[PDB]
Amino acid sequence: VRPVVGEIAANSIAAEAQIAPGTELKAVDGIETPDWDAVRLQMVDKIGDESTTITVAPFGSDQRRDVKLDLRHWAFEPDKEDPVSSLGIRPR
Ligand code: NI
Repeated sequence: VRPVVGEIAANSIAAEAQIAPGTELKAVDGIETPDWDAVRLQMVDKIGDESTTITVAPFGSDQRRDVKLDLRHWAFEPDKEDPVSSLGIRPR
């Protein structure tokens, strides 16, 4: 169930934030995200914002990292597109 990254598009907003395949997204701006729909819901709420901070769990790591996404070049159409894709992420 948990939101675990499978691939990361080169040069994407996630690639620049150093998010790596097999990383799990634990929170978006301190709001826990137990699944991908919860990630999607939080990201939609960042429309218009310059940045958001994600807390991630690298693969098989116990360490948790806060990573800042730069959203100043971000656009997606919320009726037609998956926000998770628009960040460079392919779910596992
Ligand atoms: Ni805002």
